[PDB]
Amino acid sequence: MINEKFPKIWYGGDYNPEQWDKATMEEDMRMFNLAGIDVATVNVFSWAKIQRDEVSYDFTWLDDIIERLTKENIYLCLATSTGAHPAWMAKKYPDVLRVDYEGRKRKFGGRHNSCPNSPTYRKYAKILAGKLAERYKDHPQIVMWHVSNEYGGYCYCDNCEKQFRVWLKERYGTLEALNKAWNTSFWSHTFYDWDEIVAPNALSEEWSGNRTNFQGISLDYRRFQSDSLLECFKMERDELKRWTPDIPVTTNLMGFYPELDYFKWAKEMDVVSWDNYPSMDTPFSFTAMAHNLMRGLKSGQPFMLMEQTPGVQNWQPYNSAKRPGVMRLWSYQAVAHGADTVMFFQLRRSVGACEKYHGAVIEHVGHEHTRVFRECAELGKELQQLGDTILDARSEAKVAVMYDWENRWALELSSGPSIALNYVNEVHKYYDALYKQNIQTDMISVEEDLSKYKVVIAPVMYMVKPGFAERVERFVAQGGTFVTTFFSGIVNENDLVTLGGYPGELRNVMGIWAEEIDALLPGHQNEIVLRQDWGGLRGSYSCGILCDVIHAETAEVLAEYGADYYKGTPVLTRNKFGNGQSYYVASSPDADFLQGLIANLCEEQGVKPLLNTPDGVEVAERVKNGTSYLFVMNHNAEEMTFDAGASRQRDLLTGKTISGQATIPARGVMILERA
Amino acid sequence: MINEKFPKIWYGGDYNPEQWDKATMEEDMRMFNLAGIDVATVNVFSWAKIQRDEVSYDFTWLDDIIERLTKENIYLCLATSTGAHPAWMAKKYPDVLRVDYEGRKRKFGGRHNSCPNSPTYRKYAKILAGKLAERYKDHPQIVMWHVSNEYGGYCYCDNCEKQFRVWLKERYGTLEALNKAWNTSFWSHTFYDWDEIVAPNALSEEWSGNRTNFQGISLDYRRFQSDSLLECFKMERDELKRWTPDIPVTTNLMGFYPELDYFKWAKEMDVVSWDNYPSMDTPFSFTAMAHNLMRGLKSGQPFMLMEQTPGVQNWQPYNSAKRPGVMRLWSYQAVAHGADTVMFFQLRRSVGACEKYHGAVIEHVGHEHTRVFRECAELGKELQQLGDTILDARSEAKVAVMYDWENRWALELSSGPSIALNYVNEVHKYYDALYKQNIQTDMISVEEDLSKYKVVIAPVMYMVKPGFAERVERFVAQGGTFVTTFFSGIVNENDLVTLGGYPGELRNVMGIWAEEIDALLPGHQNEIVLRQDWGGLRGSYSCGILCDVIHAETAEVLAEYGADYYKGTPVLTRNKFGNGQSYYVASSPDADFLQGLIANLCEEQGVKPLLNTPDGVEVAERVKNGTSYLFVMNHNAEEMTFDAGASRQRDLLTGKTISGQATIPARGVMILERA
Amino acid sequence: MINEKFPKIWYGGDYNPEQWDKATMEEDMRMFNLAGIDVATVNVFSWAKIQRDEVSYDFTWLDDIIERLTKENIYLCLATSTGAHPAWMAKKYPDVLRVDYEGRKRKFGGRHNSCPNSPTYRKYAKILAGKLAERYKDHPQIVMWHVSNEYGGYCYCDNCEKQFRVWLKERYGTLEALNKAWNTSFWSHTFYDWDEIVAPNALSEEWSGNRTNFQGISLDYRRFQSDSLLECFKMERDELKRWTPDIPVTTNLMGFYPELDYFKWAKEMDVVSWDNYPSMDTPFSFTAMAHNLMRGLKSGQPFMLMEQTPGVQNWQPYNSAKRPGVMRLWSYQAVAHGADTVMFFQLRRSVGACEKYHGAVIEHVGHEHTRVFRECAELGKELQQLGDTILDARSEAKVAVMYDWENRWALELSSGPSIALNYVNEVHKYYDALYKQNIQTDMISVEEDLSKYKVVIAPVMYMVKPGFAERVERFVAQGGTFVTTFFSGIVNENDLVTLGGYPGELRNVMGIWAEEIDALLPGHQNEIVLRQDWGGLRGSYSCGILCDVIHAETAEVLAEYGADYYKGTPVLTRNKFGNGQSYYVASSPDADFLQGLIANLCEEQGVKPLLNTPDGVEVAERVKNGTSYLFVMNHNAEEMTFDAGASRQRDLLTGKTISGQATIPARGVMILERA
Ligand SMILES: OC[C@H]1O[C@H](O)[C@H](O)[C@@H](O)[C@H]1O
Ligand SMILES: [Zn+2]
Ligand SMILES: [Zn+2]
Ligand SMILES: [Zn+2]
Repeated sequence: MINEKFPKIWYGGDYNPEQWDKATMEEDMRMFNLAGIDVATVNVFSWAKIQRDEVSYDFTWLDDIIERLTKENIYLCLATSTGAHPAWMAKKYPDVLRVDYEGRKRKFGGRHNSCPNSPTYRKYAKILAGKLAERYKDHPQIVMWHVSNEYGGYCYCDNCEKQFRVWLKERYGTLEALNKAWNTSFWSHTFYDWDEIVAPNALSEEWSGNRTNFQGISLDYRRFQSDSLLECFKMERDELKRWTPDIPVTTNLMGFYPELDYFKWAKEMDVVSWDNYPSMDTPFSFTAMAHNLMRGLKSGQPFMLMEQTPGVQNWQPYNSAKRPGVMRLWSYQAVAHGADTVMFFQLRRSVGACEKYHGAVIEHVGHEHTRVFRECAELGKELQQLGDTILDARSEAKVAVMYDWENRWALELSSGPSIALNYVNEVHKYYDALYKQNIQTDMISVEEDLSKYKVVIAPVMYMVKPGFAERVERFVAQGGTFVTTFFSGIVNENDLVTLGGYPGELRNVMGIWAEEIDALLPGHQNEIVLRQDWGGLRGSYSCGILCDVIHAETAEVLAEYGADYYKGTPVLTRNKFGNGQSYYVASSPDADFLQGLIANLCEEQGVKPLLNTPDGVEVAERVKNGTSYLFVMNHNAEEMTFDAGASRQRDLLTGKTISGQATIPARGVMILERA
Repeated sequence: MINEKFPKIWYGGDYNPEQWDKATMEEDMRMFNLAGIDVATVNVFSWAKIQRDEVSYDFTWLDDIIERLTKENIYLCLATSTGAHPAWMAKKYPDVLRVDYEGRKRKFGGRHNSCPNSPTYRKYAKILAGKLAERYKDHPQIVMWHVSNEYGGYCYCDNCEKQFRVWLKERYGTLEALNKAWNTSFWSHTFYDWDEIVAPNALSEEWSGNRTNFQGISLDYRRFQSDSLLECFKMERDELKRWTPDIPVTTNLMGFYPELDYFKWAKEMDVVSWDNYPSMDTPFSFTAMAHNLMRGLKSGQPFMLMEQTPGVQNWQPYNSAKRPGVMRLWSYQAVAHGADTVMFFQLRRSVGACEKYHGAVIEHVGHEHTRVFRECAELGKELQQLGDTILDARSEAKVAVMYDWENRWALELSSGPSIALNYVNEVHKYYDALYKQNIQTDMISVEEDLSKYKVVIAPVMYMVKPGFAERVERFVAQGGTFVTTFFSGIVNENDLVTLGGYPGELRNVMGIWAEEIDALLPGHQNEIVLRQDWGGLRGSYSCGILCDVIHAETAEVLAEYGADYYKGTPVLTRNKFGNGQSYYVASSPDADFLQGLIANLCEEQGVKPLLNTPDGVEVAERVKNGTSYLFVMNHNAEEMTFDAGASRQRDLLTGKTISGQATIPARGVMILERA
Repeated sequence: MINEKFPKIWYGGDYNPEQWDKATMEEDMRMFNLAGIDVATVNVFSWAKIQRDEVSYDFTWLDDIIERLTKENIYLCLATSTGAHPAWMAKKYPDVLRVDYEGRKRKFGGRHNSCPNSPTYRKYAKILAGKLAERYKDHPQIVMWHVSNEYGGYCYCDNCEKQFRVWLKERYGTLEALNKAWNTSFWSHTFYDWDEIVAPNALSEEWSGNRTNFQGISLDYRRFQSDSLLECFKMERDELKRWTPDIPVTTNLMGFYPELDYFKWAKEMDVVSWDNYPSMDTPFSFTAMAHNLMRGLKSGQPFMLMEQTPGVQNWQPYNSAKRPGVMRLWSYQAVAHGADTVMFFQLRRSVGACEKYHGAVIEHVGHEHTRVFRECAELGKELQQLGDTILDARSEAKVAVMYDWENRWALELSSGPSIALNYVNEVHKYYDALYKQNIQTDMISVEEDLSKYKVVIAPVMYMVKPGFAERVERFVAQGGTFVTTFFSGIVNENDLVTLGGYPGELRNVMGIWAEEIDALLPGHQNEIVLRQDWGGLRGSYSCGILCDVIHAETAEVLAEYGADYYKGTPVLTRNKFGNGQSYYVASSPDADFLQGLIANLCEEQGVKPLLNTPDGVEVAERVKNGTSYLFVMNHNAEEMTFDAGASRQRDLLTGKTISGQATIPARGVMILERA
């Protein structure tokens, strides 16, 4: 369990009584009890309230808060308050403030923007973390440390530049090695001294947010920035553990957030926690993929849903309300994919600057006789009823799809082949195909051991890191199926092209050679023409974005391009390799093809849908010992019916016994417990 | 009158003979008499020509211009020239130059961009105004002082920052009050010293033009900037009045210009003046609303139309010509809504940098045998014939629609609830409905005395200021009808939410509780379904953008939502309050709905259309003692006919008597004189 | 010949073995021989490899490269390496770095961005070019110097600003002349000292990249920046010629690149060279117009195609492949328009930062067995077979179309009359119309000797420079026909309006007075209505963007507007003027109209199509002594047939004799040799 002393799915979230008075806290306690809220994430944004100058600390206001919650037996997710520095610190110690992408030195304002290489910030953040831990080391109610808040954003100030040079000395050792890694013979970029190297932003190598002249420099700067923020986190973490070695530590992550390499971050964290904020507009399968990735960060360990909104989110272009039941629907989607808490931002609306129109459990009217409150209260009761049933349950997927931040960085900084190539979208296309057939799948790093899986899919694996090729050759040889696509295997970890023919280190295992890649103008497509009927694949399908022109070497040809000067050449190939098979998809296919492809690949390996359901009825499985829990989630606005099988199963949420045909209400959720 | 000395509608405008030679002034004079031009706005942009260093002043050039015009009995609207500082001043005294929103220190260029808190600028601006007024104090031709030119734009330099702190000390008195008003407990923003406070721009609290993290800081900085600039106006005004206590002083405004609180400005000005530049694209009823607002700034006092192009305006993306008759049509539209002058930019085209392709009376050919010149000459002659007839005439509207800049600021800085919420567009939806039925209406401030009205409409009155609620309650209880809408009554003057349920201070008078608001994605609409027929409203109409979900408390439900999860809940309510009524419109309705609503509200109060006319034939009224002047303006490219009433009346522009059926030419104008 | 020692169409391009090693260099030589590559452009980007500090120079690496190539008898286009400065130079001597349009001081990065007014850059760039020419002064293989690389971009630093003032003292002599040229009495812009003048960028007069308050300043600064970069070129050219006076010198230009006045550049260059990178999306007649313009830069002298990609270009939004044969098509298109070399970027792909997905002759596979390589080899073979046949061949066009950079700058900086006016687009509409009829045409400067032409077309000759009007009056009176359009003859060289009636100095020769100009909103059009059938022109056509409202004075009216208030007024006029004719086109007309107009004008002067061919089959002519080469180029993806005429002629490429009906394959090229 996330914490043995708190044996249920925690229910609560960000709570900020210091924005209010004592009387409102009385009301908070009363309404929290009504709603079933048993955890509070406190002290996220009160650095200034605690510390008014270099030497003065006041925790009495926090003591009162902890004590009051303790009387209710509400548990505490205690934040270190380092997510936003005090105005006096920004004024007296400007080294705390970032320099942005445009080269400007910032002034006090916003949040989440301390220079990760600031001596002042690291000095006081460490001291603050250590004082909190020390003061509260013996307190029974603290179940989790919430370090800082949403680490993110890049800094380009002098300290970062000086420290980037040091990071480079440690990474490359010599300028010779650095000059080679960066391919600096190009455009006369030869460096003769480390101080000659500067941060890549709008003043130097980069422009318009995502372009660069020197991708190796941009790539390493992102690695370095990610590491620098990670050092801040570890630094607070170690200071906390020194006083409370037994209290877990997390920090709140942001899913498919591009700027940080969370696989690397996750290793430093006791448990993953994240903040999920889908729009009305966000594909439901995408937010599943994100919860999935969050579980993948620690190779399938369950994570905390640290945040979500009980209703609207102010930051969205259109503050759409969550329709009746959707809040609950989406809470259970989170649990369905590994979440062992469901927590909100926030418990009571601010009044209150930029997030006053962010939804909360208790809102501006200040009472519980509210549609939003009712739904929250219903959920809370159900979470109480569930107790520890679902805790620690894990995924037993036999299909994995790989995702990597470094690969994403390189792809997004690349100049060509097409601005229409979107890495996450391509990964999502493959994942969506699995989600639609209820094939249980894991989002995994490229370093994950492949032996538990039967199908491994690596969409656009552009960057191939040391050991990767060997590991997939092994996987496939011993009977697995591996899938990869156009524009994969191009470069190594320094964004240097692996010479001798794409797909480089994967050429052997894929059995093909990709001669050249063609980018299609917007609105232009080609067509995948099957050689002959093959399982669920039959006739013609459309493809687009990029078209790899390839030569079957070892591999067999399953489909050919239908048009253009590479008409009749291979677009889908199958390589028999050892006891396994690898598939190379030379273009970006429509959803029908990926449906047939995924169906075939799963059948080939004897992996079966968890359940068959109408479109939009999502099924995911967590397993605890031998008991299988099937989360059935109906995203449709209408009631839906499906075959649940013949097994003796009971819906954990109704108590009723389910078998054969079963109906699920609109926005409905079932948790089928079997064996 | 604006000035007893000059008892007709002034005709002329911006005149810049100092760009030319003495010889062309002879031609200007000849053509001005031909055109009926009797007022010149001189010395707008010649600060540098006058003052070449800290100590030298040359007015001899201006003497000669003033004397030449006096020979023609042309009157003078004399500017102080402070609208653009000299290049030498920006060079020797950079404190005069602004720092922009991106945090950059500007160099010399442009105009209207002196730092309003600059010691140098204030020093020399005051001296210049003073020397100008002392020199010409006894001159018989000066009818108006024209301080500076279109004040506007924000500065973020150090002097403005330090004076922001002073302005805050004066506004709040203590840091305790400041921290509370700004809700600084949010994101650890507690200020312990005034110097910790910085200006909100891209370096600190704001981004991409209208976004902020701290709307309280951003709202106050806008107030501060507006006041700072206003102080510059007042400073020059006071110095002028020292020497010429009986010459009126104005400055030229920009209508619905967002950055300055013109209601505050107008209290400092003897008369309002403004610059009307409609695109081919602009709704005729919008520019009507704009003139109307300019009338409303001083509670119905007639205003000066200081500028408009006689033809094209270079600044428009497409320099569209005014079609034959349109210059005249638009001139009288200004007069119909309260202009006692019609003046142009400019009298002779420049040669000549960025405005050489801005229209003028006399243009690059240098002669009068010109379509544009003829139309100008024709107007001039009619204005001579009208004499003093219309001067000082006033609106007798029984219907008012409210507008407020501070309200607008808070709305435009709000994070949520919708980027498709546009305040001016909402105000204009209600105004347009009135305009279409020729219901005489006043744009008014939220402070205006309400007793004169029968119907008061306050669209999206998001911010409710001290005294506002009690004022509308008294108004309604005494027999008035009040209308407001979704997202009204939310905050106070500090953008702090009024707790306890929307619409807060207006909840008692509206008879409803607004529980939550839903933002519709673009292209999504809902339905207004009438519960029963009501006047001209029947059945179902569309609404969009935002849908408030409300509960009738004291109020009666007149229509319900037809779709979504709030289907069947109230969207239009009517609360009986004392002797009057208040209507709550919970969403943004289509034109058909608002047509019906407006007809009903007017009929309920016994207010009637001025006249019934075809679409695009606008009718507005000005009343002088016991005489009514109906301006009939046909915006259509085609002749139109209408029922002029049975009353005995003549058309001032033709002398003809009109009765019963009357036709008005394409682009034509009648001014009906009646009792 | 570009160089007598190398008597064929050169074939090769950018080559960068210093990114590689000796072994790969052996493969390069082997493959270059297979492909018939005989020229290498080396040392473009190796400043830092050569010079590691202020005092140290290493050329030994370059000696070896040059020797190795000399062994294969491959010729050298030797670059000075000044297009990208060393990181140490940027670090130690920041005066080398630019300040951008946003006022920001750049840091080390990118290329082509040394401050052209930098004492450090000029010092070391001169030395480097000197040492190279001295070291290789007796080397037989060097056939061309390649100074720097793609000069471009503007700088706004202190040194440029100060030097701007010096450049203005040279241009205008006195502040009095400056203030008049710039019209500074507008907006109190009077300058009393040169140091009061600042560079125009976002800090001063300009915004949004192309907008300005003071066009005179913006216009002059662009002249100045262009002049400053030209000075850099000349500085290196002179040092080179000091040591190798008989080796020709060029730098590589960018066609219709907006920022430099290439006409002025070309006078300083021994031969023009340029870099042709069309997208899949670029009109074929446009890239023809660009090659054409490059020929015109030196009044018909053949030029170098210095670059083009052999396949894809990474910089395009969509890296689309050149379809089979297209690389060859576009190479002969260059030759057809005056190119006496065909050279690539680059010979072997980098590995390697931002250009690794730029196409090359030898690519990442590293061998010749590739579609791209074979197409290169094939062309290489033909070029060998052509030998000296086409060299020095010239255009004998009877039709000219004028283009001018200063006119372009003034038009693009102008405030109004329409953001839908695009100078180059208009120039191209006229060029296209000729292109489609295979009428041989030269792009020319406004200063070209007009005597050799029969038809001279000047689309939107907004700026009229001294001597121009006289020159066209003389051309027309001697019997030529001249064509110009709406918005021509408006200003002089300082962007000051020529008063007294548009088109000012062109009013007599055009025989019309343009009274005013109307900008159409997007999607609005008007109608060109012919008075009577006239040659290929008949009935109605559409026109748009801008409509000049004009009066026929001496000119005959051939067509009138069909709609709007100017309906029935002239839109096409013909003025007889001496033995010649002038045509004024008062709007931007559709393609069918321009087809007819062009056909008429050409018949009138007895000028005839080279050949009649199907749509998309381009024909162009070069003439050498008594021999005419017709370049026939089929851009269609389908085989096409055409009457080749009855003459005795052979296809240079097949050796076959062609007469009467001939077919040409998809993407095909024929070069008909006739008399
Ligand atoms: O297409 C890329 C190409 O762009 C220009 O032509 C440059 O001169 C070359 O060095 C190369 O950068
Ligand atoms: Zn930093
Ligand atoms: Zn200021
Ligand atoms: Zn410079």
